[PDB]
Amino acid sequence: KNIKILVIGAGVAGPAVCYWLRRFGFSPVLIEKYASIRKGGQALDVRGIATHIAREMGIYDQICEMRTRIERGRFVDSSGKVLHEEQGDDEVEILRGDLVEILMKTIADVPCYFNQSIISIEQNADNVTVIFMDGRIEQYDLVIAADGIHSAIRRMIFEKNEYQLIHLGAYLSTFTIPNYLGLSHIDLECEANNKLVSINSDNNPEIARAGFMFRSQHLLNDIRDEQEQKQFLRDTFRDFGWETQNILNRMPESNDFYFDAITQVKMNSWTKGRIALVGDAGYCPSPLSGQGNNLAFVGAYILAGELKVANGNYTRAFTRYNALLRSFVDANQKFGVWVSESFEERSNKILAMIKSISNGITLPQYESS
Ligand SMILES: Cc1cc2nc3c(=O)[nH]c(=O)nc-3n(C[C@H](O)[C@H](O)[C@H](O)COP(=O)(O)OP(=O)(O)OC[C@H]3O[C@@H](n4cnc5c(N)ncnc54)[C@H](O)[C@@H]3O)c2cc1C
Repeated sequence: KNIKILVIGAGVAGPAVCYWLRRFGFSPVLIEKYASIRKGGQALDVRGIATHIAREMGIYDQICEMRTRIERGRFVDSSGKVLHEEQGDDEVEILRGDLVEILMKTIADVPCYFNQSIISIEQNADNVTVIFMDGRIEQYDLVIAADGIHSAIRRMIFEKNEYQLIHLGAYLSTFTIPNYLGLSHIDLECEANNKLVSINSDNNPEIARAGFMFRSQHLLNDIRDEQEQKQFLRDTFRDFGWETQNILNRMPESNDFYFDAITQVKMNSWTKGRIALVGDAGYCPSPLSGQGNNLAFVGAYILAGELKVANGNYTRAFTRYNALLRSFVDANQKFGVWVSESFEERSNKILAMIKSISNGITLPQYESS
């Protein structure tokens, strides 16, 4: 309760760790770079032991409310003809925006500052110094980075040899546009030239959430520039046909637009000194893994937990934090790489794989003494 803690960014894991920290007696603070939380995103499956975690946060019922209601989908060709349609445990498929908002609804007690960015971070035995972009300066006992795959807190506190970012050779994009098709609870996707386009409707009938997935070795100079992301999207899907151009034209007005390149972070240690990485920052499995959503839950839970049992000793708390998840992250990260290799109903062999990897770790209770 005494120690001053800082959580950076509102993700899944970012808000998740805050709630577990607050519930365990701590009083942390959450800061965010964007003016408000970013709700935009695709549907994500909460599964494995993460479903257990969702319940004890009391948000499981809210998740089942916002779960994907989409009834059907069919795989279109370039011309619109239908090649294939709709064919082929406690877990839920829910838009991360709903999940994030549900997570943000839980931590509402916890202070959250948006429009806050860290231009500098320093560390010694006594404290952790932070320099905000607005010029404000503060020192915390511990700092947890929710930044994710591209985390700046990782590059600042770590050198090049300590961690490595692995590129799985594919990109991903999604965003919300008004529905020109007018379809409701339907999903249309066409796979051509190792590229995929996905446009669908959901509980909100007005808007259709589009998406783009293509396998490429191309490297943007700066991956944080949206227009380079957007321009790169057009260049790749130029000549693709079908509904491509009609989607790209309604793109510019989408506020939730998200672009990135599938990658997974490999690090020996997820914590250095008084600073620790959570979520995609340290262990990110990447989108193709599909379990990237869950690692935030398992990580934010064990992180906050190990710090409480530490009784003030953070070094040991972080060492037990690293040791436990590496077994889980390893088996998990390798799944995302395996699916990254690929791209009948015998193919259900992969479904059995996920159920094995998702449940593959044992959570210390931390609740029951
Ligand atoms: C908007 C968005 C959309 C996504 N869509 C998909 C998807 O469609 N499919 C998929 O497989 N995965 C997607 N992901 C990745 C996936 O959701 C995460 O890997 C997973 O949920 C774990 O989240 P996290 O804890 O790493 O936080 P993340 O989801 O990585 O979010 C990090 C948050 O921290 C904030 N932040 C980042 N950098 C800084 C900084 N320097 N200073 C302050 N704040 C910062 C950002 O506002 C961001 O909301 C998305 C992530 C985001 C942020």
